[PDB]
Amino acid sequence: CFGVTFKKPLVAEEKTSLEPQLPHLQLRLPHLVGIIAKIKGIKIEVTSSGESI
Amino acid sequence: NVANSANLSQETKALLTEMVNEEMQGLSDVMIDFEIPLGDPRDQEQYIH
Ligand SMILES: *[C@@H]1O[C@H](CO)[C@@H](O[C@@H]2O[C@H](CO)[C@@H](O)[C@H](O)[C@H]2NC(C)=O)[C@H](O)[C@H]1NC(C)=O
Repeated sequence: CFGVTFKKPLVAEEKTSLEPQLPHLQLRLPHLVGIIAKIKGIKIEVTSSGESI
Repeated sequence: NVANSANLSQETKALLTEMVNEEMQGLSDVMIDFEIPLGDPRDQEQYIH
């Protein structure tokens, strides 16, 4: 209109959510509980010698 | 230089380059990358170069 140009109003997103990126250390000692559980049950068997004889 | 000064082991190096890259990109997202005037406006050789 005349010399000036008119532009439409811009709609705005109401909310934003922040989810930052985190470094991944990738440690291996955690989630190894099964090995500890296996260590718990060694179960060495010893039979008395001389009771039979 | 930072990796050599410390004793990074080819897996914490990637954890350092990621941080450096993200920080530098965040800085670079708001800078316009222009050139500093130093000579004379009339001269044509500098502009041609
Ligand atoms: C939290 O634990 C999850 C599951 O172990 C990790 O997600 C894995 O990440 C690796 C590396 O990117 C991928 O290869 C796997 O496919 C992912 N698994 C799943 C189920 O998503 C996640 O990385 C851990 N978070 C941190 C910060 O270490």
